[PDB]
Amino acid sequence: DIVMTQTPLSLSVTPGQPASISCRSSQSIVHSDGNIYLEWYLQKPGQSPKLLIYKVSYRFSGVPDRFSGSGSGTDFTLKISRVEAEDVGVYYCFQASHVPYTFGQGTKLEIKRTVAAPSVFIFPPSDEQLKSGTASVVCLLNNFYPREAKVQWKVDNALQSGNSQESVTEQDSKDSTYSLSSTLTLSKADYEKHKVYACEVTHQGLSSPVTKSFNRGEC
Amino acid sequence: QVQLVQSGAEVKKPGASVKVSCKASGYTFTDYYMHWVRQAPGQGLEWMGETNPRNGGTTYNEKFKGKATMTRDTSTSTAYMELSSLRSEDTAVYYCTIGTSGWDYFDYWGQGTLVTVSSASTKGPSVFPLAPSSKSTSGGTAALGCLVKDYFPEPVTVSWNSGALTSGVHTFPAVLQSSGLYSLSSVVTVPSSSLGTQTYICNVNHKPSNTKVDKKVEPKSC
Ligand SMILES: Cn1c(CNc2ccc(C(=N)N)cc2)nc2cc(C(=O)N(CCC(=O)O)c3ccccn3)ccc21
Repeated sequence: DIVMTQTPLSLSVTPGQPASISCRSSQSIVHSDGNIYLEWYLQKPGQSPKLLIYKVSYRFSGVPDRFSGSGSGTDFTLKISRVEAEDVGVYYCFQASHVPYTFGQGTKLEIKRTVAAPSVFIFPPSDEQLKSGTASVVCLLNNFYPREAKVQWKVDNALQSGNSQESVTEQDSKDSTYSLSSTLTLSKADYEKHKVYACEVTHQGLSSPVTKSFNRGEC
Repeated sequence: QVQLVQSGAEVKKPGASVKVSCKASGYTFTDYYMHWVRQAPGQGLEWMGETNPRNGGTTYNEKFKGKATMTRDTSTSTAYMELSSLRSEDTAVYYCTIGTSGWDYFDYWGQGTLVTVSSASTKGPSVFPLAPSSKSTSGGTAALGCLVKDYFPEPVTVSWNSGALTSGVHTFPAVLQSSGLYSLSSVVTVPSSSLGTQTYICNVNHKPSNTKVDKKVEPKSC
């Protein structure tokens, strides 16, 4: 089977700057009809792959002018003249010259935008969840850049360990930022042992850490 | 108006079978071959095979022979892929795709079907409001959401106001809890000025448990 090898594994580009991804086929890829069926696809998290380029150098209808494809033999290249926020995602090359048709392993393009501090929000548990015997407290860090952020839970000023989980979004296709949720989960008994619930956020965009807090039950 | 609409997420026990469907519309079904593509974490994107819709003729990627069986129903414009003797390793997103320009490219793709293979019990989610309050404001902006907790397996999909609200929505990737159940939140930022006139409802769908939950997120008086 033809092995498609992509290089680099990851790329981080400032908007307005060029991008270049390589594709190497383990053997030649000339179809029985004499054409080279080499395609490039872009896939965004949770979405289907979208067609960019076909037959090595042909750009698909509706695809921006900035994308171009080139190559011959066993070495192929996708080029973006000026990177834009909408270009984030994973780029895959694909050969359909020889059965079984095969894909490259993907190259992740990340957009190197300006620093953006997070907006911080805190949510006490709902009355419905409290009734069930559990308390989840959600801290939200919205639309920030870069990805690196430190969230610390403080309960009655005591630093917490082992009772929280965090999840980070993919980089946004419009503004190139990330969002992060950090959820502190306690039994109703443990939640009732303390009063002040706080999430302290550290990020490059902030001059000093930002604390968002509340007093349990007191509304 | 070309569309490929796949069947919903499925959860099956090891050894069982599953038949995934792909409803095609907006074109003459017999005009183009139907292809199936698997996307598994690690193995990546793999082309599984192609089906000739005119005669049901199939060409498989050798790796999937026996495992996958491709069929079609021209009368209903539906393509099917049946996976047999399911194992943990068969857990993946399966896409159907067509090419409308001979064999030049795959221009149309289905939304994908997640098939999870597990002996664990299917569990529907608990949906809790993340109410806007004085604690979830940022200079004219209010954040609100829904916490979708204790479900199995993936995926849950979240929409707001039946798909009418999409701007500023962040539906986080699921986390795996120590219990082996999943949890996620879906948040949205809106103007704090209109919390008294606008209605925000999250629509949580969990196809493996056949569950659909609509939760109205009410502003909190704190
Ligand atoms: C093997 N194969 C494929 C695979 N598709 C494919 C798409 C995209 C890609 C890719 N991604 N590069 C790679 C492969 N498409 C084919 C179309 C024909 C064909 O000529 N016709 C028209 C016949 C008439 O009307 O004269 C046809 C149409 C429907 C049923 C039967 N025959 C023959 C053979 C074909």
